Amino acid sequence: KQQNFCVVELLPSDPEYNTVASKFNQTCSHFRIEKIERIQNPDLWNSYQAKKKTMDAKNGQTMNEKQLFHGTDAGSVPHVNRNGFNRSYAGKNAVAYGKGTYFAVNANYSANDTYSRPDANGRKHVYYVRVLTGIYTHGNHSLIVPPSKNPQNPTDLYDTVTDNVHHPSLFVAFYDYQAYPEYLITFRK
Ligand SMILES: Cc1ccc2c(=O)[nH]c(CSc3ncccn3)nc2c1C
Repeated sequence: KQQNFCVVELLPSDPEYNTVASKFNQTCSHFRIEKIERIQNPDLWNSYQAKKKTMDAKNGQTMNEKQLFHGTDAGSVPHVNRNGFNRSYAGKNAVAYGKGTYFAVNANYSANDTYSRPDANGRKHVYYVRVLTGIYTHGNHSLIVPPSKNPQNPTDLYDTVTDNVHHPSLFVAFYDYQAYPEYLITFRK
């Protein structure tokens, strides 16, 4: 499957725009939003929804999905809109909590120039992503996949890892189709 996509601009009058902007402005109200775009990728959406169905059927009462932030440079925007946050993604970091893609609870973390690098025109880019966090544990630098939940069953693993299990600020996703880049926020200092 090709995973062809379309990019649709949201009007400030749309209730979806106010929902996205309000969440972004909880920690980044000092920045100015230029535009919010919706990413429409049917094959990526279908593979994401299939993984969500499998996760919902095994985790009981757990609310398996969260909406998190991810800053990236302008050059990565066409790669993310097509493939999401896969193995070939340039922003795959091997840092403190494992080798995978990092997502922030608060936009201010993603709004750092190291993550959302300003382009030639001074525009910064942060995605508002649907992430299947599921059941998570504390991460470590050696991880390339999540740890096993039970030492007796090394087959059943955690869904993601975090920096702090009871008060998280970050999540690390290790698999393809575990995150959908629904909205793209373009803003400046
Ligand atoms: C802890 C954390 C929290 C948020 C982000 C984030 O929002 N982004 C990235 C990498 S984004 C990228 N990396 C390289 C080239 C182009 N884009 N790391 C992050 C990290 C390491």
